Amino acid sequence: EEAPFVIVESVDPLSGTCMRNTVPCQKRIISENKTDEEPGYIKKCCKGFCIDILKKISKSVKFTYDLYLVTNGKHGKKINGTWNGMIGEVVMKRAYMAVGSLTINEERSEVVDFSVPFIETGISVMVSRSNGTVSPSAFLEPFSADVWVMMFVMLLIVSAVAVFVFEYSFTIGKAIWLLWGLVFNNSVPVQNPKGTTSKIMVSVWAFFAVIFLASYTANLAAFMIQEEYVDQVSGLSDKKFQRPNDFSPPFRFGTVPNGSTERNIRNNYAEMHAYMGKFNQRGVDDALLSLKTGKLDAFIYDAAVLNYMAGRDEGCKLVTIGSGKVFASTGYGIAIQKDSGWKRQVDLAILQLFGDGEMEELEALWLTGICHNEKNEVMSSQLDIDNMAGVFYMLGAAMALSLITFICEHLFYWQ
Amino acid sequence: WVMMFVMLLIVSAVAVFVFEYSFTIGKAIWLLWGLVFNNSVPVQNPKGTTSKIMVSVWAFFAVIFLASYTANLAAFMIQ
Amino acid sequence: TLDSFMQPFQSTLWLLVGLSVHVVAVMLYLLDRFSTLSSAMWFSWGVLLNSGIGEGAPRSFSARILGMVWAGFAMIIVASYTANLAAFLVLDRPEERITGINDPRLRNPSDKFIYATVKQSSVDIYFRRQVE
Amino acid sequence: IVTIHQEPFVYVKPTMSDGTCKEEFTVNGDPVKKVICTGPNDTSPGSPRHTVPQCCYGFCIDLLIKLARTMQFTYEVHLVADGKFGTQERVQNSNKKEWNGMMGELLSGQADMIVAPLTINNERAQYIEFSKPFKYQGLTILVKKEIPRSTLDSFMQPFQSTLWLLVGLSVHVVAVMLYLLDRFSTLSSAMWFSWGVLLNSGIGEGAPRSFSARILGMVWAGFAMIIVASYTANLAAFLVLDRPEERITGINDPRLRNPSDKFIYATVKQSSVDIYFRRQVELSTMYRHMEKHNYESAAEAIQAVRDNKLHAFIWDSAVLEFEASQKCDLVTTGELFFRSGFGIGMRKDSPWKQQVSLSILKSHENGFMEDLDKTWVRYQECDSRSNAPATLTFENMAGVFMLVAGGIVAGIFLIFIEIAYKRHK
Amino acid sequence: DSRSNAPATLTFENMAGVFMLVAGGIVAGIFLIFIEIAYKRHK
Ligand SMILES: *[C@@H]1O[C@H](CO)[C@@H](O[C@@H]2O[C@H](CO)[C@@H](O)[C@H](O)[C@H]2NC(C)=O)[C@H](O)[C@H]1NC(C)=O
Ligand SMILES: *[C@@H]1O[C@H](CO)[C@@H](O)[C@H](O)[C@H]1NC(C)=O
Ligand SMILES: C[C@]12C[C@@H]3C[C@](C)(C1)C[C@@](N)(C3)C2
Repeated sequence: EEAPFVIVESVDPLSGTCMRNTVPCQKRIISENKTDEEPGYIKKCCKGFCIDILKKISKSVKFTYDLYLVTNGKHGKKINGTWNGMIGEVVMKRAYMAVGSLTINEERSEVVDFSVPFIETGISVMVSRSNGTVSPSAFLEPFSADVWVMMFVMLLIVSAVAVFVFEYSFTIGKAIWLLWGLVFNNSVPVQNPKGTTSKIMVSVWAFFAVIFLASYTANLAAFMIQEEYVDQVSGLSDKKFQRPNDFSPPFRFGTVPNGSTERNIRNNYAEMHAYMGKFNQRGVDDALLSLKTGKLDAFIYDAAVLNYMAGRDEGCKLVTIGSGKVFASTGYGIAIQKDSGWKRQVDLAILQLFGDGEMEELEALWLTGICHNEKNEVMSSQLDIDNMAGVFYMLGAAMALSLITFICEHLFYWQ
Repeated sequence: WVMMFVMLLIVSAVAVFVFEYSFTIGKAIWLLWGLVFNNSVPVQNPKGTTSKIMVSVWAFFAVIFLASYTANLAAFMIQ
Repeated sequence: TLDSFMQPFQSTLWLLVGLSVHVVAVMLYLLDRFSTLSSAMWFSWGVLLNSGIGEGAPRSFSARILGMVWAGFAMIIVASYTANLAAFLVLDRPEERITGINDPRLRNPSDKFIYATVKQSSVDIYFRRQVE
Repeated sequence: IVTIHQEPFVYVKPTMSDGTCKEEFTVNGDPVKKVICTGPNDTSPGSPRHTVPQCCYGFCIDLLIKLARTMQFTYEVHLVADGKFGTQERVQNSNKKEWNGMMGELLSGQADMIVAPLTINNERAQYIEFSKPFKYQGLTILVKKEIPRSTLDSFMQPFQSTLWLLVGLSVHVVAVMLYLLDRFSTLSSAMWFSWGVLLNSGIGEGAPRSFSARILGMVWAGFAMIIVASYTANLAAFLVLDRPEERITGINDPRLRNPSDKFIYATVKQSSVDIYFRRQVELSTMYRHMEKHNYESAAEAIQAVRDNKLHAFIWDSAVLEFEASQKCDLVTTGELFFRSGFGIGMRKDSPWKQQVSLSILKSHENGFMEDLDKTWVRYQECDSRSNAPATLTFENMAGVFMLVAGGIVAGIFLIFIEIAYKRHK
Repeated sequence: DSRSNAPATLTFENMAGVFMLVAGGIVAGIFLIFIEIAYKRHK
């Protein structure tokens, strides 16, 4: 039993059995080790995705079946060179066939024989969604250096020609100071000349300055309305994973053990496993619950169930990195005892569903969610210091330039 | 807007009380009105020292208010 | 509509800009001393709030450049403030909207979601008769 | 080996006189493995169809090299004669049915391994037993997108010519009204008192003493502020709204669901997409329109789409996406359907089946396939979304820059007029 | 009302937040004037 593929639920107490569109799945219960009673069994009935696909294949091939849940063990890890769980049971000829979530790799394929995959998945990660937007230097986004230097040179030229007009106590510093103060919302208080043509020129400059400012605010606001949300971690080769201890208090991320994900990550990267050695978690539900309370920063598991779980949780506060980039993409399958004639038959029968298109409707019915991955990007708010540090950096640079220029001028006038 | 008008009235009365301890009620209302719309119109300064503190908060109010009006307006037009 | 002065900004920004105003006033006083003491703060505050108050611009050159950049800062601050206010003002989450009969909310009901109709009506006949 | 080049899995280029082609260094300069192919020259039938030697390279050849080195066998590749994937077709009105294309090449003695973009379906799984796929994919649709509106002029965009005139008349009208009020109970000063407050700039010290005139000015200041705010809001609202596009949703689009005389689309001849469309009974209504307009190969179809002759193209998702991000005049849209990966084809009796099927998973698990994907697929190019928030270019600056100079020359002319006026008095 | 986007005009929730500040400034004005005259007369 596994949540998005095979679901088990109690039978109807009044009728004595459960609803239709389902098949019974007998369940074995454990007993006291002192004296085991006669093997007890409890009638349960299982419904889901793989169960329905099995029901379709069985009618297509016209054979009967009787399925039962596994007593002990997950999908299976090797101990003492011997298997447990479903993959262990299929070897001992008691089951002869398996169905459900079972990732395909080389170790399991070296024991039993598989069928062509009918779903795509792999290794993926998810992180909580940070509130705000990545806008480091948004004030530089509007305009470009070309217009910034062009307006400098234009104001220099107009100030020079204004001084030339004044030739035929308007000084040179006051002339440029007036225009520079006036271009920025007429904030600075200055003194004005007594020349009519100079008045016309400064009125034209004021027209230009006003047109400027409104465009700049609208361009910046528009731009903000269109902001892109980018995940913090680029991928599995990011420095935030390989070098975990040097950035900040170390991240809180872990994997569920006794799984194919741990086996895949062990051989590729051992030090990561050494770090995981203390941050394991009980199960999918516990990890999903703990993600929201800040106890964990990242989570690694099979992408097939995470993609479903993202769109089913209340709200859309949980996302996945990038475009759902799967790592080491493999597919689920149907385990079959080695060297059996039914393998080719069932493999050819399952491919028949590709052409008919029934599986597409089936999976749209059984797997469609609510949330979207199309960059919702709700809003940035509160304008944290990190969002606008560059302006204060420029202010500090201007202060340093002012002090060094004052020292240089004092030295020049000292001699 | 009636709250705006009564605010101008009460601030003008407070300014007169300040001046008790060529500023007149004719130019005080002119200044209070002008600072609302970006202080475009030239005006006569208040010589009193505390009058500057009295009007600085009014200018702060005016700029906050003004910005909000533009901003809100953009949204309204966009929808 | 939240708090007018707290919706787009945190307090830390207010304290930081106030400290910047004070330190730039001190710097203006230092430049004036090296080459009015009570007028630097008035100049800074008038530039910050676009007030009609004003006594006199500094006479030094580097003081003029510093005043220019200080005047430049406030325009960026106020423009960002408006822009942030708007975005906030126009984007509202569309959550909790059932599309209809094909919504996966209804096709796979959960315990936290409850819905029902009036017994012995056309709805009961329509639902019971269909076999899917 | 028998293999074709679609877009990215095999590249075909002529060799030099020496009998090979000079190596092309990678981005880091690493060598690019190649191999001497023996394939037909040209494409169109009726040419001097005599074989020539040439060199090949791509995302698939290096995988073949790795497979050969791991399993220790030699090879000698050669391309296909007809350049078609191949499917069943009854010929000569006889009882027996025989394939053509790669199907015939592998099924009768000609080849041993098909290492190419081969799709897995029921028909080809009957006569060939495949291997585990190395790259999943699907089917998408290719369309063309239209350039949106420009940034326009500084003044023309948010205001049409009809205004400006009325505000220019009204400012002088109110100036005249103020002058008349002053005269009844300084005429030049009123013009500045009006123009400066409109322009948000301080000029002069115009302080009228009339009660009514002061009221009128106090009223007009708000009008000026409203005009400025309305202009800003107009430009901001226009600068963010985008023109909606068609962006055909997919196989459920009504345009694809029934034939139209202003919407033509096609697919390459005799391939798996044709089998998928023909096999199903309900999809005949558009297959019937498709069968009269099919083309020869994808190397010709994508060239025709740019030249405005096809409104759609149904083909592989991977190949289309690779050529969707390389040339940004074309955009891919829709959702994947008929999801089935590729594979390596074998006859039904060979240990190479098992050995290759194990080795391909071995190489797939340890990230080598991701390295190949980064090397040959994900270099990417111009892909500037669809809304594309546009930084305003010279378009805005040119007009204002020209005005500044026009104002300067008008100012010097008015200066000459000023000396004239001074002489006149 | 109708529609979905619902662009709503602002109300007194915005007004009172700044009316409190302006009223506080006005009421503190007299105290600051008293402090100012005391400091001017004492020195
Ligand atoms: C992973 O598998 C190991 C297999 O040894 C589990 O360890 C045993 O779990 C059972 C379950 O109750 C305990 O009774 C044993 O005492 C455990 N053995 C040891 C040596 O600790 C482990 O619990 C499994 N973990 C998960 C998350 O399934
Ligand atoms: C493996 O088997 C040996 C005996 O054959 C036993 O002592 C050991 O505990 C086993 N290991 C595990 C992990 O059960
Ligand atoms: C250009 C503008 C746009 C909006 C914010 C500013 C600060 C700048 C004040 C204004 N009146 C409204 C004019």
